Formats: sequence, structure tokens, C-alpha cells
Amino acid sequence: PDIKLFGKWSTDDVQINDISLQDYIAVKEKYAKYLPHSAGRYAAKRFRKAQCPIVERLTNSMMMHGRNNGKKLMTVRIVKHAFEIIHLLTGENPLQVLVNAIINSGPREDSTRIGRAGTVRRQAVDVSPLRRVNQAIWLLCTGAREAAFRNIKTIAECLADELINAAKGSSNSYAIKKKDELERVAKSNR
Amino acid sequence: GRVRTKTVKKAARVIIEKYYTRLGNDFHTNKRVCEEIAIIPSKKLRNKIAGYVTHLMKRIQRGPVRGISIKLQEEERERRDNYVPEVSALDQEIIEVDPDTKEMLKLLDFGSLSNLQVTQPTVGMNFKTPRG
Amino acid sequence: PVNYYVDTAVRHVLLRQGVLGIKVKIMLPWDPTGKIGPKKPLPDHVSIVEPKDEILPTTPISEQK
Amino acid sequence: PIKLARVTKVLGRTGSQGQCTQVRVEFMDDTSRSIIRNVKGPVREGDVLTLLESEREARRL
RNA sequence: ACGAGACUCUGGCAUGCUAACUAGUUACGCGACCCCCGAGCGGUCGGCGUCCCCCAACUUCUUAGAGGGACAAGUGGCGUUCAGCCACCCGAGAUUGAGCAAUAACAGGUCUGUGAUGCCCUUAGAUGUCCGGGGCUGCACGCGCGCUACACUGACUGGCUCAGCGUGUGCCUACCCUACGCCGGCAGGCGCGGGUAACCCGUUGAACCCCAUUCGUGAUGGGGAUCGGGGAUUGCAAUUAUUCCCCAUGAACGAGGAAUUCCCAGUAAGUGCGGGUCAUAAGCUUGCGUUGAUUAAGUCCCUGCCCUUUGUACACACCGCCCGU
Ligand SMILES: [Mg+2]
Ligand SMILES: [Mg+2]
Ligand SMILES: [Mg+2]
Ligand SMILES: [Mg+2]
Ligand SMILES: [Mg+2]
Ligand SMILES: [Mg+2]
Ligand SMILES: [Mg+2]
Ligand SMILES: [Mg+2]
Ligand SMILES: [Mg+2]
Ligand SMILES: [Mg+2]
Ligand SMILES: [Mg+2]
Ligand SMILES: [Mg+2]
Ligand SMILES: [Mg+2]
Ligand SMILES: [Mg+2]
Ligand SMILES: [Mg+2]
Ligand SMILES: [Mg+2]
Ligand SMILES: [Mg+2]
Ligand SMILES: [Mg+2]
Ligand SMILES: [Mg+2]
Ligand SMILES: [Mg+2]
Ligand SMILES: [Mg+2]
Ligand SMILES: [Mg+2]
Ligand SMILES: [Mg+2]
Ligand SMILES: [Mg+2]
Ligand SMILES: [Mg+2]
Ligand SMILES: [Mg+2]
Ligand SMILES: [Mg+2]
Ligand SMILES: [Mg+2]
Repeated sequence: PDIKLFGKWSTDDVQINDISLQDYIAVKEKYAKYLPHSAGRYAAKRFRKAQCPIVERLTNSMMMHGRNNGKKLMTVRIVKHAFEIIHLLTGENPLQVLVNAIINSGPREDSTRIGRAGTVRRQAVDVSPLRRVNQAIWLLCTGAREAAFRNIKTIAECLADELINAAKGSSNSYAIKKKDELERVAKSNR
Repeated sequence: GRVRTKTVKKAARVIIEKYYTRLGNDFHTNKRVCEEIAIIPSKKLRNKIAGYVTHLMKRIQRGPVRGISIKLQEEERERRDNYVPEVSALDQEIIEVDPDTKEMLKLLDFGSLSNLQVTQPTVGMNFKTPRG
Repeated sequence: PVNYYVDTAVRHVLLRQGVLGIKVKIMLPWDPTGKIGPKKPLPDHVSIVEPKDEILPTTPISEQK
Repeated sequence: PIKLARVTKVLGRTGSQGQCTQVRVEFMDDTSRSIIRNVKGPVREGDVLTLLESEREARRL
């Protein structure tokens, strides 16, 4: 049998263009599930969350702020609607769009701080692939959340726009701006 | 951490000393023997003692241990320690000596030995580490 | 083991200038019977029995009775 | 140019609070090459790092 | 030798044992309803028998007893090849959470818990003890622990569908938990029953959550402070509003400076429900479930506490000692 997310999005055609991030994005055959809800124990051991499917990771990271903690069914519904909107707008597989957005959003070089409480001085360092995936997901969710607040626009539409802009590489997205600023500061701290 | 307190180690060593014959490399047989021979008022303490006894038995099978010694092991070590070569390693058809050694032997009227062979002494006298 | 191995008593005595307090703790001995001590031993006390003497076998002997 | 490198051995924990990790990395293009790098975030042996500037080297502990 | 560990309670596994009408399951009879195009060895039934003269079996699910089970045991690495550490297989589980907790001390808190208690003070115009009325809550202002919010991942109106821990009619002692019928629009009022409890409330129809409807970035149908007028319950007594209900009124608040708290998995947070106080009664506390994550498997940078070396004119121990005008 063929397993498709939400019953309509296949995973075979999706492919990852980054060799570094191939081992930390779980979208492929053995990680193909019907729904982004498994009640799994991924936080028990280190590096075990790299085996969690990336859609479920987005769903987990969308339960903010504290007024939305634990409401995972609403988050699953939001993700479903966002994928529908993405497919309508672009015309391609929303999973590929999500993979491209996560690849483009992850910072590649960061700056580590040495700070005496007021003044701070920094030095440029590298970012591991797992932290790249984590920070990309966090930035995407934060951008969607800030876009939807105090505006007549569904959270699903804002999430879809954020993902589309991040996958396209456009600077209209929150995640791309944050990544560019972090990398500029890291470059200047060399 | 999984460090064993001295109670478990002492009980395991005494059990292995007294009942080495009845034990082996199986944890479950060891834990069945321990309750037969010893009085442990706890199940978890008995399991810890048996699990250390199994590890110690494996270590003994690998080789001697710094601690306990088995009577059978001691007797077998005696047999391994009575090893005797067919010929003496001291027996040599030719033994090399320095001229001073030959003079010392001569002063003790032992200069007639045929096994002795006088070797040329080292020409240079440099036997000290270079100070620096 | 403090519950069944230790006997405690607290008392007050009124002397001319005030109250004195007395505390007494007694640790009972282990008794197989329950007369003058706890029946069960301390949890961490392990008593390993001394093995009995065994005759070393030399020749196969068959005994029929 | 941007280079890819493979983590060969994890060396230790550096930083004021120990946030960074010191590791040994070998370039994919030239397997003979190997340098010492500081990485931010959880990293283990076999990970692939993206070096934007591959000439810099870190003072090992 | 004490402390640590061991130990006790608790949470996970047992289709193996023990045995249950104050727990059930399955099966078989009766009955109600649906499909006469498949009417059937058909579907639904928290509807009635199957122990008590005779009319079924059995513990999977529920309760609680006795035992088992996990020991870093097996494998591969790293280690002095030791003590032990990492990974993996199998496995319910490879670190569940609490209780108890040493030698020595503090001028730490408590005389307002005690018919524990030494000294003072007072004892009939009482600092004893009752009764009546007030106060403890009084408001130019500062400081802590908290509740509700600043909305659309929302509010409102309907519909649908799931828990656990516990309490319950009291020596004095008056005051219990409530099913069902009727009246009222609601807070409530009348009847008439069960329960001293796995028996009755109760299959505890909980809230978040789920599915539809309305609203549409407007201090707005967000928020609900402050006030006006009515109604009802507890009490001997409600004014300085006990509490509760209904119309009306509709404040600040658009995420919060310097600074600062708690937390590593069924955890944080969201959401309700019990117990204590309780004639009247939770914005507190102590427990219980339900939904359920981001981040980390490190360090001595901040804070603090331990060790080792070292210096001392300190020992009431740096809140010290000490010099000169
Ligand atoms: Mg919005
Ligand atoms: Mg059973
Ligand atoms: Mg004082
Ligand atoms: Mg007192
Ligand atoms: Mg008193
Ligand atoms: Mg007094
Ligand atoms: Mg008081
Ligand atoms: Mg009066
Ligand atoms: Mg009065
Ligand atoms: Mg007061
Ligand atoms: Mg307080
Ligand atoms: Mg608060
Ligand atoms: Mg509170
Ligand atoms: Mg909602
Ligand atoms: Mg409202
Ligand atoms: Mg409405
Ligand atoms: Mg509703
Ligand atoms: Mg308004
Ligand atoms: Mg309003
Ligand atoms: Mg009034
Ligand atoms: Mg007053
Ligand atoms: Mg109103
Ligand atoms: Mg409460
Ligand atoms: Mg109450
Ligand atoms: Mg209080
Ligand atoms: Mg420090
Ligand atoms: Mg000095
Ligand atoms: Mg000294």
C-alpha cells in the first residue's frame, strides 16, 4: 500500500538537495505516516528527535504561545489547511515546499557570545545540522505567529505564505531575514 | 551510576570462596544457588549479589583476580609452578668472563676451569649519563 | 528498620527551676522468636553458611540396599 | 567558496559555559585535508558541516 | 561504626495461581425497533431470566492476595583491560516518584496549641469571666504572593462526545450526600425515596477539546472594574453591601522599563474536579485526572556551597584587629 499524508500528499517524489541535512529530515518512505500525530517518545534520548517526521515536528513547534499549549488537534488542522493553500497557490507538493523552506531557513554560520552582563563580544562558529533544522522550524513558526496576530487573516494562510516565501528564497519572509542577519553578524565577528 | 556497594562485593567474594564448585557463568543458576546457600532478606540484594558473582566468575575464568583465591585454583597454580625444564639454563658449554673475573677465580685456585672463555674488554670507558 | 529496631521515649521532669527533658533510644537485638526482639534481620546483613565437609571420591562404588 | 566537511572525531567541550564543541573535520573534496572546528549545537561523529569560509582554524584545548 | 546505599510506600508487566450477585464478560431464552430487493447463524439495546425449590459457564476486562520479573545480565567498543563508561539485541521496564535521614551547632520560630513550665505582674472598681455595641476591613502613599485580561490559534449561540483522587446522616454537637415528580424565567420552593456506603447520589453524561452558526481589526459582540433598581437563600442578627440570581452601567488594559522566578518527559504550560477551612464559603492551600510541547545529555562564566595548597599581628574568629591627627 501507499501511505500519503492526510490521504492525498505522497512522499516518494520529494527529494532533499542538501547532503548535510539528509540525515535529519525524516520525510521518506519509512517515515511516511498518515497523520502528524504519533504520541511518540522522541525526547527520551539525545538525537532521537532526528527520527521524528518533520511534519510532526512543525506541528509540535506550532503550539505557542501558552494560550495554545497542548492544543495539538487545532495545530494538525492548521497544518492541513496550510498544505491545501500551498498546493493551490504553487501547484506542487507541499512537502517539497516545506523541505525547501527548512533547507533555506537554517543558518549556516553563527556567532557565540562572551558577555560581561552589559557589553557582549562574539566569535564566529559553525552550526550543526540538527540545530539548523531546529532553528529553521522555530523561525518559520515564529514568522507565521507574528503575521497572524491582530490581523484579519487565518493562521493557515500566514503559515502558507511564510513557507512559500522561505522555499522561494524571497526576503519577504521572517525566517530569511533572521538567517541573513545572523550570518551577517557571524561574518562580521570573524 | 552502577557502582556496587561494599556489602554486595564482600558477600559475592565470600560466596565464591566457599562455593566455587557450584557456580558458573549463568546468572539465573547463580541466583538460584545463592538463595540456597546464603541468607539475603531482599530480592534486589540477592539479584545484585548474583550478578556480581557471575561477573567475578567470568573474570576468574579469564585469569587470576587480585582478590580472592580458590583452594582448587591454588593447588592448580602449584602444579603450574612446579614447571621444570629438561635441561638447566645455567648449563653452558662456554661461559664468557672478563680478565678480572678470571683473576678473581685464579686467586681462589679456580683458574683450571675449561668452560671459561676470556673476552676482550671494552676499549672505551664511558659508562655515565651525560650531565646536562 | 528504625520503626521496628528502635524504641524511643520522651519524658519531662519538673525541677525547682524549670523543666528538664529526657530522651531514651534503645536498639533491640535480633531474636528469631518475637519475644525480646524483632523477628526479621537487618536488610543489609547477609549470613553465608559454612559448607559442610565432603569426602573426596576415589573409586566408583555401587551400594545396593 | 562553500565547502562540505565530514566530522571524524569529537574532541571536547569549549566555551565560557561549554556551549561550543571542538571537533576534527575532513573535507569531502580532499580526503587528506583535516582541520579543527568549533560547532554550535548538538553534533556527533559522521555529521556533515557546511563551511562558508574553510581557511579559519580553531585553537584546540 | 553512623550517614550514603540497603529499607518502606508508590507506578509500570503476568490471557500463569487464588476467587468474587456490593465487579463483570461471553453465551443462551424473552421483548422492543429497522430492512419483505437480499427477513437473516441479520443489526442496536446501560431493556428483562439464567446464585438464591429446579432454570449457564468463566475471570479477558474490575478488585487484592501469594508468588515471579531486571542483575549493567548478553554482545561490540573504550578503559591500568580493573572499578566502571558508551552503543545495541531481547525485553513491560535497561535512571518512576516520595518517605525516613549522621556528628555538631543557631541566643532561628513558637509562653497566642497544650491541665508542658521557672520567675515576675494582676486578682473583686480584675489583666478572671459573661453580656451588649464597635474594631481587626478603616486610605494622599510604597512592597510581596496571586486571579482575570489585552482577542480571530478569538468571542458568542447551538450540537456531539471522554476521567481520576476522594467525601457523605457527627459523645458534647445544633450542622450530611442527594436521585425522582410538580411550581418558577433564574437564583430557589414544595412533596416523596436511597445511602452509616464497590450496594445510593453514580455508568460520578467535568472543563479544555471536537463539529456547525454569528461577528470581522473598530477599546469591537475583546475585558468586566465601578455603580443603580429589583428577587431569593444562611443565620438570633446581613448596614460598613455574607453569599446567590435578573435587568441596566461599561473603567484601565492594544503584551508591559531597570530588575527578577520556576522548570529536563507524561515534565513545563492549558483545563476542569475533590479535600481542608465551611450555619453561610475559595481569587488560598493540598491532591486528582485530561490535552500535551520547544530546548539540553554540557560547563564553572554569574551565584552559592564544598575540598587541597598557601599567608595571617584574626580566636567574641574581617561585623576582626589596629595607627595617627
Ligand atoms: Mg488573525
Ligand atoms: Mg485478571
Ligand atoms: Mg531571638
Ligand atoms: Mg510551646
Ligand atoms: Mg503559657
Ligand atoms: Mg511563662
Ligand atoms: Mg495566633
Ligand atoms: Mg449586657
Ligand atoms: Mg463582644
Ligand atoms: Mg487581618
Ligand atoms: Mg508565601
Ligand atoms: Mg501573578
Ligand atoms: Mg495559584
Ligand atoms: Mg477553540
Ligand atoms: Mg464576552
Ligand atoms: Mg450568536
Ligand atoms: Mg460551545
Ligand atoms: Mg466595549
Ligand atoms: Mg465591550
Ligand atoms: Mg440593593
Ligand atoms: Mg468597618
Ligand atoms: Mg450584565
Ligand atoms: Mg483546587
Ligand atoms: Mg469548599
Ligand atoms: Mg488561607
Ligand atoms: Mg563557579
Ligand atoms: Mg604574607
Ligand atoms: Mg594557622
